[PDB]
Amino acid sequence: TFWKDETDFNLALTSCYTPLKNALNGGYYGTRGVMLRIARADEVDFRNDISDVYTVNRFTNSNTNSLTQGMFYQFYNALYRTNSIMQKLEEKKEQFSTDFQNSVKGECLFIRGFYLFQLAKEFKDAPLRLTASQSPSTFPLAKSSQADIWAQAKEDLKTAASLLPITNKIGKPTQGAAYAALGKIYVYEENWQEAINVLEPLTQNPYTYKLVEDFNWNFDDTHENNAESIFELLIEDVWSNTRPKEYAAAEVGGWYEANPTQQIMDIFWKEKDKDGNFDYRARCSVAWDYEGCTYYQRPFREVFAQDKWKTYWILKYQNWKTQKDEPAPPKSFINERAIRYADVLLMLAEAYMNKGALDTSIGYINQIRRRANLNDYSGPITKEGVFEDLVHQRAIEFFVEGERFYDLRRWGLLEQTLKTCDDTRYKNYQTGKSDNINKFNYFPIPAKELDTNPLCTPSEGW
Ligand SMILES: [Ca+2]
Ligand SMILES: [Ca+2]
Ligand SMILES: [Ca+2]
Ligand SMILES: [Ca+2]
Ligand SMILES: [Cl-]
Ligand SMILES: [Cl-]
Ligand SMILES: [Cl-]
Ligand SMILES: [Cl-]
Ligand SMILES: [Cl-]
Ligand SMILES: [Cl-]
Ligand SMILES: [Cl-]
Repeated sequence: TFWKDETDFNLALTSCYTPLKNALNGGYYGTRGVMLRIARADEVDFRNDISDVYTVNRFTNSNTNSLTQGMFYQFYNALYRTNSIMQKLEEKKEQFSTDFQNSVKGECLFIRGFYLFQLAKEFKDAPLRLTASQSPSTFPLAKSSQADIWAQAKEDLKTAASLLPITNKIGKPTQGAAYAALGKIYVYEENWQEAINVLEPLTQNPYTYKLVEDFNWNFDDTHENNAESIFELLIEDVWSNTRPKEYAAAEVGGWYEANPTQQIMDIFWKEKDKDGNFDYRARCSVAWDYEGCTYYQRPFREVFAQDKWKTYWILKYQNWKTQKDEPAPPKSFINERAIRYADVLLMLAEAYMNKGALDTSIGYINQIRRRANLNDYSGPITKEGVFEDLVHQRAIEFFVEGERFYDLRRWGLLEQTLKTCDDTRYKNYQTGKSDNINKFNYFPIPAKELDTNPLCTPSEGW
């Protein structure tokens, strides 16, 4: 049996990240999870191949969607694992040094808090399981509110931050990762003072976080664990199906599953850089018909026939400059950067703007602008001005990193942003409007859960 020594507990901990890596069943950072995360904003249109993603993209999904179901249950698999470790550690604490106990608890609570965050971010109100039975329990359990789930997540992440080291092996959390995750929960709750409290210190000694000079190093193989990295996942490192082939054009052997919308391209192109060129972030994120655009190591206009010169293609997290194709199986893996320092800077910008330190906020925005070789912020020194560029910089900075939908949602900008993006998607989205909510703002509790758990009420609007 297991649980015998420090090595066994360390192996258990590593296994708690596996549900984030799951490819086909809704693991959060696996290919299908990524699709669900990017599908609902104005970033991309999906083709109608992977039906459960297409319905999500189009706002026609139901509470039987197998992929959103899978996402739900992956979260609970991970919770079961983290709860089990906590229980086993308590049971066996007498054989472990207090230092080892602290290391395990710190990591385990980081992991539990991160998953709890995502659970209530995606499903709003949901059953809150903080104990693990011998088997994952199918006993009935009424939902907890988003606030209560996030309360647990904050408690976990506070304790984690206090116990974790300033540096760690790649894929293992640091105190900075715990603080940054905690800060994000404060941002989502509009607790601006506490966001500032936990995030501002991350910009100072003894931390070493910095924006990398080359934005693209955040999304490559060779600069994994770079100086901007806060927490990264090694997806291939796991009680074949990877991201880049999905988004590459048929012309280079891919499955062309999604393309950037006109609206998102308009956002990328709006403001040119100090030298008059397109924002380097846009040039790292999408391929389109501009002079010198390359795609899989050929000129754009040579890869694509003339009738396709007006199309748009995703580059972020693709092998678009290291390779000429996307073979299957993949030759290498590009870690998912779950948290990076740009996130801390833009979260501070947002917190300071909302609290009323506009100059401070602008300073943080300008760090982001300067890395991208843009002029500094030139909008009015007002909350509304600074908010307009916050939104704009986040859209460009975190394209297809799974932020845009949740951002638009929490800001109350989603409805108007979909309105300008596509008439039919907007029409479908508006069918979800009832009372003062929209049912499409969160994935519904799956039909399977409502059937198996009679104390669970359906999601509002569903
Ligand atoms: Ca199905
Ligand atoms: Ca520490
Ligand atoms: Ca790698
Ligand atoms: Ca439009
Ligand atoms: Cl449709
Ligand atoms: Cl569906
Ligand atoms: Cl390492
Ligand atoms: Cl490393
Ligand atoms: Cl506040
Ligand atoms: Cl296109
Ligand atoms: Cl909205």
